[PDB]
Amino acid sequence: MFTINAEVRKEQGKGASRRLRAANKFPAIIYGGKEAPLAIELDHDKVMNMQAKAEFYSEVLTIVVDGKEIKVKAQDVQRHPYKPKLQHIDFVRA
Amino acid sequence: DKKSARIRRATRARRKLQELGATRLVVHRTPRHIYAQVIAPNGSEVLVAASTVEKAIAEQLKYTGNKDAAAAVGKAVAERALEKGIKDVSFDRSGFQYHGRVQALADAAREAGLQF
Amino acid sequence: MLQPKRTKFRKMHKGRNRGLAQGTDVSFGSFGLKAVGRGRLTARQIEAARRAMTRAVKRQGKIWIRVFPDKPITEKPLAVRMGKGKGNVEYWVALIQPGKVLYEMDGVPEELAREAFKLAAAKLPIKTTFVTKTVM
Amino acid sequence: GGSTRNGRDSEAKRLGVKRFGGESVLAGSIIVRQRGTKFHAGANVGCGRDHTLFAKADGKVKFEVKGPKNRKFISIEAE
Amino acid sequence: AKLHDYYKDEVVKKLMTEFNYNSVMQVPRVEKITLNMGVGEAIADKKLLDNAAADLAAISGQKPLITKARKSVAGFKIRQGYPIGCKVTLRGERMWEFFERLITIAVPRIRDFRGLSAKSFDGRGNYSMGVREQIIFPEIDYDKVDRVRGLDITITTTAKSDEEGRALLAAFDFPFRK
RNA sequence: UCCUCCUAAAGAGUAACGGAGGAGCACGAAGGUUGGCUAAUCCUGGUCGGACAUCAGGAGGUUAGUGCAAUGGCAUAAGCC
RNA sequence: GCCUGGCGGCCGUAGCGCGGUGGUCCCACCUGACCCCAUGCCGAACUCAGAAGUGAAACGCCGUAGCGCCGAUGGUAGUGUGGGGUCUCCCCAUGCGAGAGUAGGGAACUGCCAGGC
Repeated sequence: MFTINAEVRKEQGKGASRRLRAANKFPAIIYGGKEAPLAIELDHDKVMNMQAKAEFYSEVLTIVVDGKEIKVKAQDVQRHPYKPKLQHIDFVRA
Repeated sequence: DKKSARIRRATRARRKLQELGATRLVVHRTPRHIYAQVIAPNGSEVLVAASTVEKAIAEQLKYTGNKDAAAAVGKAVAERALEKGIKDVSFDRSGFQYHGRVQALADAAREAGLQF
Repeated sequence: MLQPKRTKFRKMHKGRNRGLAQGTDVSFGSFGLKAVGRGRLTARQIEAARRAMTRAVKRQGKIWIRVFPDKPITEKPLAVRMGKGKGNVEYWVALIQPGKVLYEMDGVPEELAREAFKLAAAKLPIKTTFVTKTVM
Repeated sequence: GGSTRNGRDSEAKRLGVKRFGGESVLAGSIIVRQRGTKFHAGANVGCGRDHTLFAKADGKVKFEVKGPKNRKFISIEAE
Repeated sequence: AKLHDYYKDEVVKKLMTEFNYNSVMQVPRVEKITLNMGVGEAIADKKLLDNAAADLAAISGQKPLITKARKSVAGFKIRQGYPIGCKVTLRGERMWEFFERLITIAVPRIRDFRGLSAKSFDGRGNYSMGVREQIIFPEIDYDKVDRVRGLDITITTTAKSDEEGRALLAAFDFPFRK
């Protein structure tokens, strides 16, 4: 069980995705739940310090974004080409 | 699939007719029936036809798969062709032989009027 | 000793390395090595590195190898001038880049590639080291 | 070694490309050694000994997307 | 030439009074024998079959024809268009006509005569009635010395299983073994 | 000297004793044309049968073949009857 | 309105597998053949004279998603144009960018005509 603070991600593309990763952030997404896809910004090393536990993937977690809070489940990951660091991650509505 | 071999022979013909466009006469038969239809110069619809389904033939013929029933359709489609004034009509045999009931239909269509 | 299957054609072209290509997910085991750099790897180097591990691991495992020689190289006499031409095949080589895992392990708990890799890294290019299994 | 030759001078390129003038006959596609990858459709045909889909009437090319999976035909437009 | 009359009266058809079949299209039917006679090493004789050209039509109710090979070089010698056999195939009335001599009078030579083994059974109940080599039937000029060749016969059925194809062995009698 | 696939750069000819090969002929038929046909390979079983032998069944198929080379295609068959 | 067939327009979200259902119009099997036509033998194939028997098979209709098929959104590889860093690679600014995978879809669409109930 976890609760994390997220922010709606409003600027997308390669150089912006690399910019986040230099400025303590990284891209992610929320989809499913019979609702439209949402793009989000997360803390780069602080979520990497969190996801290395089974209870991040075996059970739901809360995301706090857009002035509400919702439960999701972790769906997918992209790792760095030669490092365990987070490049991009997927979530699905729970 | 010996049924599909007749469809292959029809693909051969359909491709060969595709470069012609225009008004087309298609003949089709089965062990109890025979019919002939005139397809429009846009290919999208029929104009006129003749078929062993009409009680004008089907009540007078003792079997609709007969030679004289094929001639009855030939003599009807030629008569309806004269009503709609069709010329330069390309013939199509639906993958069948021309010999037999399609020839016996055509032989009588050129007896009810112009060739055909 | 490692001597790959005779090439369909008598000679090959060496080719350029892009110096990245992800391949970090272990599929012949659960753990492996860190590459994090780029260069050329030879058949004698991977057999000398296999010898270094064979001497420390005895017969445990085995260990699986995801790098194999890709090209034979043409070699000729040193005195031949510049111009004509390419010699016969001599040594076999491959290319390495940061995303490589090189070697894959699972059946060798804590006695290989868990505390150090220095003894096998001393036989190889690009100052390599071990990696821990990726589980999340 | 050597003597692989390949020889010299051969082309048959770029003649089946983009917007046409619609007032003389055109090759439509001159792709080498064509036997079934393309073929012809609609009002036009091409049966030349050099596998050219040359249309026998004056018109423009349709650049048609119809045809089964990876088999697409040389056809002339209606205007 | 009487089986044609009886095969239309009750043989594997009176079944339809006690079992759930509304037509003969769900019951066992027999209508074919794809006959052949091989030549073997005849290429090293090339003179006997040059005069015995109707010697298969002497037992089958159809027109004789020599079959030409589909092979042009072989480890036993063959040549392009060489005659490799004769068929004289039985269907319908000529098949029922031909069947009236099988097991009934084909007894001049035997090798088990109690049912051998159910080869080529196809899981349907396809029955063996071959003779390995011709045994000669009474017709005309059959009492003399004359040579004989290889002859094998399988009767194949439209049945779906040997559980239901065996309704033929419940209407006729012949020696059978699996 | 001629000829294919590739190098040759998502516009074209094209380099270096560049990469895999060929051509100086063949077939009056292996050409024209109407209608058809559909591999191969393997399994099953059938006297004379060393050993591949027959005719029929089953699996199965841009995998057979194409005068010759390399390449692209293939039943609307350009493959064979 | 639903059904059966055809000309098709279209031919990888009509495909593969799995479970039901139909003989009425239709079709397939099927009745018979030295008759028209036919087997390099065989009514198998293709005919011709057709309804005695079915819906076995093939065919049509319908359900069922494990999948071919369709497939977001984001990211990644890639990159045009400027520029950074002892530099055949890394890093950035600005403008573009897949394929594959994931969520998810999905057991065909549609115009004309004849007949059926």
